[PDB]
Amino acid sequence: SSFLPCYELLTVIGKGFEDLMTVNLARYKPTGEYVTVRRINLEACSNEMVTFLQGELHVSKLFNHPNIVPYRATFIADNELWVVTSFMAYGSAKDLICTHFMDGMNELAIAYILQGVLKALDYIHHMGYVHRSVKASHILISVDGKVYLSGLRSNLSMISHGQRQRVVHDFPKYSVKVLPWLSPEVLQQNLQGYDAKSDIYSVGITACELANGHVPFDMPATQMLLEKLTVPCFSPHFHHFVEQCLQRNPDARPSASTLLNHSFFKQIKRRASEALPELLRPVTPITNFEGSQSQDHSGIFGLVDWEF
Amino acid sequence: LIGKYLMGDLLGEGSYGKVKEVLDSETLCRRAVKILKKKKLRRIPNGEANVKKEIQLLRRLRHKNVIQLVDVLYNMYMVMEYCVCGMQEMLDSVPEKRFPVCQAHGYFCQLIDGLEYLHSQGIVHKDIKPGNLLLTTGGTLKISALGVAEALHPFAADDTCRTSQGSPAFQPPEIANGLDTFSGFKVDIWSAGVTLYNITTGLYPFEGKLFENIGKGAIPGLSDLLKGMLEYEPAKRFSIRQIRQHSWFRKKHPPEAPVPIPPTVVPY
Amino acid sequence: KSPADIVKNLKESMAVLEKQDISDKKAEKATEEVSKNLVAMKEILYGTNKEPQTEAVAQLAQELYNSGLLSTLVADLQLIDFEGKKDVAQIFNNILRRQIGTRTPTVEYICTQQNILFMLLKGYESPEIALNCGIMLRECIRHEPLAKIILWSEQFYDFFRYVEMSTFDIASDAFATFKDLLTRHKLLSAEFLEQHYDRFFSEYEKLLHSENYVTKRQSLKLLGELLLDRHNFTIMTKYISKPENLKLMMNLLRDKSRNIQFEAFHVFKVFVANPNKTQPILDILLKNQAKLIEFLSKFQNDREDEQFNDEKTYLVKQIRDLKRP
Ligand SMILES: Nc1ncnc2c1ncn2[C@@H]1O[C@H](COP(=O)(O)OP(=O)(O)NP(=O)(O)O)[C@@H](O)[C@H]1O
Repeated sequence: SSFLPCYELLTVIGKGFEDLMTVNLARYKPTGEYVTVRRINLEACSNEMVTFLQGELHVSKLFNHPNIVPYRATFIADNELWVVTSFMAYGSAKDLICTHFMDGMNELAIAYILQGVLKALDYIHHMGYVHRSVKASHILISVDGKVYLSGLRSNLSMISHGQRQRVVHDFPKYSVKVLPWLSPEVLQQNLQGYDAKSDIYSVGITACELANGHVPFDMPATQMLLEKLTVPCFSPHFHHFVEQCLQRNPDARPSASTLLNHSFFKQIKRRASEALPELLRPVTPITNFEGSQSQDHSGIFGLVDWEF
Repeated sequence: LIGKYLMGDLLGEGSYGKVKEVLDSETLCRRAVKILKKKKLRRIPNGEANVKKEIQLLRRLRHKNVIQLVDVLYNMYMVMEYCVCGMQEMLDSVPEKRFPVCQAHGYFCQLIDGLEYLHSQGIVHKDIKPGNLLLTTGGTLKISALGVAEALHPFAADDTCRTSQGSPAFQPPEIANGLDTFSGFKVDIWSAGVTLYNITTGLYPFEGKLFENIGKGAIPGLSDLLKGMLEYEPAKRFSIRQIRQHSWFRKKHPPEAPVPIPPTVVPY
Repeated sequence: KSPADIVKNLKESMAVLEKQDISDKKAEKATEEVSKNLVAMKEILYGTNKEPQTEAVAQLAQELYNSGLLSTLVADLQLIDFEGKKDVAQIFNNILRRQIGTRTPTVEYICTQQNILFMLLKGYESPEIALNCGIMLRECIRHEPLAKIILWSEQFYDFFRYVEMSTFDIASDAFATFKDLLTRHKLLSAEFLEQHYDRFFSEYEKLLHSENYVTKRQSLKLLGELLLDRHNFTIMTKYISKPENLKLMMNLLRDKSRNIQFEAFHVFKVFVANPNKTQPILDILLKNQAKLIEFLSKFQNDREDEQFNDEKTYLVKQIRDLKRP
């Protein structure tokens, strides 16, 4: 599946990176395949920003896993950076909430979504990384049930000096939006630092966001820091699963691999592929891209003189 | 509140101003603000000028081992990246007043990195000392207090200098005599040598009155490396290359419990 | 199973994958044996969660050197599975940093087997290994003697192609290694830039004309940084004495892009601040004196930066005070 820098750009399907990035559905003209093109005017980025973006690409080419959205192509067009990725037809889980499940999702659907996320985090944590942006907007549901974790841009490596560090102390750049989802020890920026167990806090946060339909803490950023430094909140197992994710002490929060073994994931019988399309029941994804329905105002998610 | 920054408790207070902790209210980044009393500066000879000058330098400097200037706000406030502790503070926290060799070595290589960078920018720091070397929570050393630094001209052939104004103890024999022109870099090196002498032993190589003693040119007990940095003759004195290649620098010392760093936003 | 056991199986199983053409049954077992052992190596070197075992690391290093396996793993990186390639690099990165007394044994190993460095370099041309080759080369070049071997080589000039690669992931990786070689070991890069001036800058010149926006912007930023490093004094005075370089900087001032023109401004300032301009450089500035004064005065009036405003001011004054000796 090779791609050349020649793409029909269509629908805005999302935005991001301080609003410098547009997300487009696109038609790859050679083959006729519909994909995502992520585009960033580099003219508007600092030299640093470009480097930060250069880092996301490296890390993505490093990661290879069934619950991680793979990147298919990357290149410069004129003054913009383009990253081609597969189209996740359902959109992100934030789409589904904002667009239809405003009062939250069904608990089984959350069980699949969280399962995919925990599998991906187990892999990235084993690869020596910390995700740092686990949130519903970074969860993509495939054209047929496959759940993907995205947001690699925020991924920081814990391998430093060719050795593995127990803790990191890096306050993540370009993270204003993510703030609510970050662990207390990410945010307090003291001598203990943080590790992989900070994304498990964000899993708990994402859990409440999927279950509730609104993020924990819309209030100003300083107020949510005061509260973080209290915690948000169905089957008994789910509550307890959340309660474990959200524990104040990282050392008492369980890892991704042993979170997999929670009794909350016992309710999963089929694989998310044979059950999730059914669980996002009222919502049908989009198949026919050969219509005006991609130029409809709704969008495509939630359908129901120098002198020398 | 000040801009989007809200204020915290005192972290320290050198000669120029009080330094308080700050918190970025939009991003939530821990930062620090150098607070300077406009009137108190005017009565520090060259106080205003030193500040504008440091702000000029920090605005065009960027390296892992040089302190970062983040913002400048008025009515005066220099917003700096946050550091948990400065080197002298750690030395001050333990009866020994020194570091174990392994700790001191890491700090010293970090310091050579910053110096090499700054010199390559034609910056002669002139006040290298532990009180001027800060530490992030991740143990990254940041050279701070560019207050009395001399930016050399990109077309000056030499690192030739004229003024002193650094801290008295860390001054070489070129300055404890006047002289009139001397290599600026080799002044930094003597100063590195006095900080390395200190962090390793707990003592200072010269007491004091002060200048008469330095301009006469004794080790306790690495020793070869210390004589080289602390040469009386600037010609025989080690260059940064010679420091890097010296076996004490190159050696990986076996790491014993180091000085952990000695023991702010909630009310607000 | 011991380090010597792991290395031996690894050496053997690799031999199998290299072997001209064999049964499918044995390729699967060898593929598994390559992956399984590479995992055990990484885990010796990095530990788990059991910190790195001081003694096993010593052993594993000595076996790696004797086995030739370090050279083999680089040459035949293509034969290794996805996750194993990542492990190769991780292992490589770790033994590279091994340090006993004042000695750095793996740097010493590679110094006797320098084709490892060139094989890693050539990696930028095979998409399926470029990233791990890049990761390993960047680590290598942290060490002065390895950086020298590359800088002093004919194949160094291939970077000039590698950074114009249409795949931005690999193009960016290659340029980062390139930037690094030119800037980390400061005395080495001045030595290199002095000696290879003519060919280096004939190739560098090409990059300042790239139709790739990112290439142009970055080669220009990098040129400014090179020229202002004091170690490069002699190089600067040469660069700023050639009319064509001045013409080019002056022409980049008018470019489509606000960002390119700003970078050119930062090279251009060096030309002007020069006390010892040569006659033709002087002449161009004289011919364009009034135009320059009008240009600089209007130049990107849309920032209030302050330091930048001070820089324009200083330059305009520089330009106004221009005369003939
Ligand atoms: N492959 C895809 N298929 C379908 N929708 C997508 C895809 N990639 C991104 N989107 C949508 O675009 C949104 C933004 O992409 P994302 O990668 O989250 O950018 P971002 O920079 O993280 N935005 P923010 O969350 O504000 O920082 C997602 O939340 C989805 O709604």
